Amino acid sequence: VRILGYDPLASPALLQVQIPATPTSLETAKRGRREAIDIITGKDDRVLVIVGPCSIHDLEAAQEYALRLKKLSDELKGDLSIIMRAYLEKPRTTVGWKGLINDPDVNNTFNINKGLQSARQLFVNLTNIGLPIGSEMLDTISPQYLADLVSFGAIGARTTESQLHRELASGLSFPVGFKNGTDGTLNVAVDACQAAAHSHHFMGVTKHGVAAITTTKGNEHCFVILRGGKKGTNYDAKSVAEAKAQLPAGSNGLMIDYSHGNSNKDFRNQPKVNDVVCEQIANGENAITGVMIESNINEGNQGIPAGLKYGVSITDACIGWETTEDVLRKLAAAVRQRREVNK
Amino acid sequence: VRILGYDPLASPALLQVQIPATPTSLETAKRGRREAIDIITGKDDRVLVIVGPCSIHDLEAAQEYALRLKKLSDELKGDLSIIMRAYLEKPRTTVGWKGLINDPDVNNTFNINKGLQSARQLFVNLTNIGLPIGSEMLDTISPQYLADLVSFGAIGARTTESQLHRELASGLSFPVGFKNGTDGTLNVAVDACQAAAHSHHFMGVTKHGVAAITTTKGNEHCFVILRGGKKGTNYDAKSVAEAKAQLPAGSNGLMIDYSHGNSNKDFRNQPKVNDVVCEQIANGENAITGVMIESNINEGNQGKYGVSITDACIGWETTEDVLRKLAAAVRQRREVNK
Ligand SMILES: [Co+2]
Ligand SMILES: [Co+2]
Repeated sequence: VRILGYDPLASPALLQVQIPATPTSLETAKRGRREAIDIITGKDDRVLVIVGPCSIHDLEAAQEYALRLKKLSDELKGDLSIIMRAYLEKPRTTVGWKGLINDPDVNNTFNINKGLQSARQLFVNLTNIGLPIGSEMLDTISPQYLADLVSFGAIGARTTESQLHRELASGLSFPVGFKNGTDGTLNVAVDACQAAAHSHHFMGVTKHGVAAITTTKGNEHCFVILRGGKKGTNYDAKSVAEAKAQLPAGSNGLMIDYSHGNSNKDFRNQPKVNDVVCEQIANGENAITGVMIESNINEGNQGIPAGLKYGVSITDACIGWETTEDVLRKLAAAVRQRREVNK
Repeated sequence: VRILGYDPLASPALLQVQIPATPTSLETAKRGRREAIDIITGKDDRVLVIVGPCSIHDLEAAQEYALRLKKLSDELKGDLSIIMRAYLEKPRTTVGWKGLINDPDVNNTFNINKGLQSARQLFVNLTNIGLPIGSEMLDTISPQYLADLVSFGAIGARTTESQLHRELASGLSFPVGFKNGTDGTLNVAVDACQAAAHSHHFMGVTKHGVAAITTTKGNEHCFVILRGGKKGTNYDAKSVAEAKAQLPAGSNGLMIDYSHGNSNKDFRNQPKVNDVVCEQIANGENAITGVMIESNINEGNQGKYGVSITDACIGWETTEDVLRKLAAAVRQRREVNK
């Protein structure tokens, strides 16, 4: 009675054959995962950086943003391990555009088959230039379509407490960042990381598009992402120390989100969070092993009226490209100074 | 590299044929929905009560509890519409027993096919005696197995913020209560009711067990459940006034959970919460239209028959006293409203 209808869906295995990953795409995803692992588990002293748009609505602009980011990654690879944000799924406050899978046409036609094709084509195009990607793992079905492409998964502030997303994370073959909750408190992420580290058994969709009982192995590469919230921002040295005091033995290093609840409603604050983070890093802070940045070709955002401006987010406001380059070069400087401190 | 394997799963349609609902089961589930709807939308001045075990681990014990509750429910029906907590799925802080469906043998062997069979035979056995049942809709696939037997579903405090659960709610055939968040504020529940009231498009599993694109109609029978949290309890008149101030036009009445956050880690606080909620109702508070109670045959919990293996519950005799007091308050609110 509250189901209007059911529309047929291509299976993951079918889409995978229709839109094959190239050798370079696969190698790139596996390398992004290796690097990310070595960073969050303390083998490598670079910083892991998840940077790029709040969301992708335009494959072409995303390809342009990706070329510029790959060129900067090649320059800064001694110091930073860069993964593009290629976020396909957007959790809303109430209602609103959910991303490129859900409504690729951004006009309320909900052509999900075309979204999945667009998403997977997008993921092959990005990783095919040797730039690893990451996305929020919001949907528990869509990762079957995409995950051979993905080097980093986030669980959002609004789904960190959810048992289903913890279950999902325990069966993903790549590192997973759990956001702290929207109230700004870290306990729920730390609990999520503990839960996701265990084996889970749950009903899930397989590559053939049918439900089966899944057993996961447990994901030892989950870590906490600090992204502020109601109680205040949490990127400063005191908030970090407070976070370090509640991590259990076995913990991975922390990531700091410059945007969202750490930006205080203003994308112009991302560079000021960077200054504070860099000062911690440059001074010896080893527990901060990653950062996340909402960056686009151009700054700010816009409403949805294809009468959209090029390279401008239609979800959260982003810093523009030239500011991103400043931010990243500053962070790379900071990473270098930390090595001096560590000797 | 992180999937240990897949085991075959009976489809929803198959289990519905193997464990068919009786005509009484079906009619009972329908009636429970009608009654819950009339109360939360203000058409009926009785209070809707979701009461029973924190979780079901024992079918026979649950039946015995259900027979007692059905008899109390007959006594008090002029004043309360009662739905049994038949909770199959338990969200954990980190890890631990997830309920009857996930691990019916409660010993880490996870026979989900037997858990779904036990769950469905349970839901049939309870509704077949004319008692409606409610459960937390934690798993988004599960409901395909059991929906047709359910009169109330809960989205729990740890999932009210989750877009997948708002989507799920938006396509459920029955009223849904969203708990406030574990920090104790209700904004996220208010946001969820707004979200679930809209039509959604999303990948879902159908009755023949394959993934398809679902379009829902949107669920206008969603309401907030007050269940306390880190910021404090929220069952008192100030909390209720603050809650009513937050509600949009077109809102349904509020439900107050006596337990979880509102019990401050002590199941013996449920009867005190009851007295506070009773005072408000008796004195004319018309926005409180629901309550939720964790109740079992015997009180407490454990890590022993008729005793919860999850959260601590009040026992059957206390349960009687609580609901008869609630019924009286409903009567007094009627007088106030004349
Ligand atoms: Co954003
Ligand atoms: Co409970």
